[PDB]
Amino acid sequence: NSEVEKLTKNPANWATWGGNYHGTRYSELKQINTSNVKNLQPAWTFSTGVLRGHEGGPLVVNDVMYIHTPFPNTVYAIDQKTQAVIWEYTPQQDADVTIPVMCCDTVNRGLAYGDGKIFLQQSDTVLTALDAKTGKRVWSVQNGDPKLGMTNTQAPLVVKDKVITGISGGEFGVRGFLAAYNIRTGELDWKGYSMGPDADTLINPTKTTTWKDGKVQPVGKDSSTSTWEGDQWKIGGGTTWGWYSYDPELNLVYYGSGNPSTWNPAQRPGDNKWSMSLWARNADTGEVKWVYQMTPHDEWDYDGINEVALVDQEIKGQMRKTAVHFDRNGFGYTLDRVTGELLVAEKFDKAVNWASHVDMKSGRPQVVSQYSTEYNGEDVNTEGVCPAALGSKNQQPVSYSPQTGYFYISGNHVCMDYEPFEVEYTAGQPYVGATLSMFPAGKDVITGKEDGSNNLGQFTAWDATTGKIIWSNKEQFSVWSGSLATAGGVVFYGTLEGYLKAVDAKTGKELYRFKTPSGIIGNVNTWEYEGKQYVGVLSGVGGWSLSSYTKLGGTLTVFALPN
Ligand SMILES: O=C(O)c1cc(C(=O)O)c2c(n1)C(=O)C(=O)c1cc(C(=O)O)[nH]c1-2
Ligand SMILES: [La+3]
Ligand code: NA
Repeated sequence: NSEVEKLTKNPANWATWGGNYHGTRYSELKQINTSNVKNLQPAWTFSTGVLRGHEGGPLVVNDVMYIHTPFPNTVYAIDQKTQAVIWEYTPQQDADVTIPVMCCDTVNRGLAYGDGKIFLQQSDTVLTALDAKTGKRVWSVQNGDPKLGMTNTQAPLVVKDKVITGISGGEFGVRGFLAAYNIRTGELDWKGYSMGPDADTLINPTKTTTWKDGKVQPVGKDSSTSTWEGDQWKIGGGTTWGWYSYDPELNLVYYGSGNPSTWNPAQRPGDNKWSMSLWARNADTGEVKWVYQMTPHDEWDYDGINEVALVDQEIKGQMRKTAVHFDRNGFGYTLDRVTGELLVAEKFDKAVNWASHVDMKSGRPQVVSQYSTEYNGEDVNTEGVCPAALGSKNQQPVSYSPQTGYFYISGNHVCMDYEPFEVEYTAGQPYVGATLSMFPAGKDVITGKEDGSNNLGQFTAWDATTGKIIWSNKEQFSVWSGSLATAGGVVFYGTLEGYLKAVDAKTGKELYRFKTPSGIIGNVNTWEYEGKQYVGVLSGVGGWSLSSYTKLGGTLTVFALPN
């Protein structure tokens, strides 16, 4: 959408979930910098009036602040002059049908803006367009069916004249899709499934490519169903509950697909394509430009849905248009975002042990049999797999600084025992089939050696041109918030104890901290109002001893330098 694109070029706004379409969560604002961020203070606060996890972050457009909540997903438009609500919208949702099928708290990743409207993807899968000035509903469409186990937790994305939204339900046998709705009417324009025949997936057998035998090659016929046994793909997962990015020059939307449904791999032989994959789709038609499967035949629920950040960077002496993705499976991937060529794939937490490496010719991770839950078998405990199913990074999106050339990862440092067992599908019921327990990785993030630690989180700086950790800071709990990098040389993020922290973008040294009321699982965003830069974050623990550090919450804290 060229209007949204124009809005994102004004640093005073934060007009999409990721600040810009490329998803780098980097702000050119530099009023707050390494010299003065120690002088930051809370400026004002706002309770959302709702409890449970507060993911996502504020969306600021032309001085109006828009904030969202977990179920029932009330939306507020806030006037920064009076710090009062301009309008609010609370959808009517059936709690008894929607809550039981939410796998991982009642969270909502946030809003989109476009064509004078705010777009809210509701938990019950109703996608609703609101007038941005009045908050009155313009249109809405039921994007899924919670009676089949479908929910929505992710943020929509405005792209050209469409609103892009996905689906959740990889633990309920939902077949994942990405859908595009007309921005003005809500009519469905295209729908791209993650698996099934080409008319469903919008894969072109001679034009859609993948990485194979060391080169970009057409995907061929029956690329998906030939990797599934029989009809298992009809309930086969690959859901789409992560973040979406967009390259306007290429007109490509990028995203990841989740786990292949049941957590018992022996029950579903085959690569299970295209679960656990990265995708580039034509924004106008949905046609897949390229797809890359990171985790064939998943055995651990390492959902491939984490964001795909788009950056131009030098690799082997040449400027490349890349896509960078820090997967649940603990590998940080760099691809050519035009062709889908695989460039870099290295572990961003050296505790990771389920695979030795990613084979660069075949593109497939080489599974280490001791940590294979299928190898050890049904009803046998696989012990000490790293990472835990919740991954080395979960939903919390990364930031990128062009000043340093580093990505900043809000990381998990958690391993697990995992025991699969055979399960049967019933629509509306869970379709899992594994028993897990988790514990601290207990190994150094950089060397991989046992270290006597018990930290559950890492905050890690990563060079995606070589695939190397630059520095990493231990955090006592997993880091579940989306960071922010700025032209002031600082990186912001939130902790589960509720601290908003600022660190030096180059070195990782801490420069500021403040205890907000509840653990932060949202995104730290920044904007400018009447010439002053503000930094905003939601607090409210949820998603996924911590309970002695934080209780449930739901507040916004806005920080600024004092006057
Ligand atoms: O397979 C799915 O469809 C689906 C959805 C979600 C979701 O919608 O929040 C999560 C997961 N899977 C998942 O595996 C996971 O670890 C997870 C963590 C969280 C969270 O917000 O903290 N959501 C989800
Ligand atoms: La999942
Ligand atoms: Na195909």
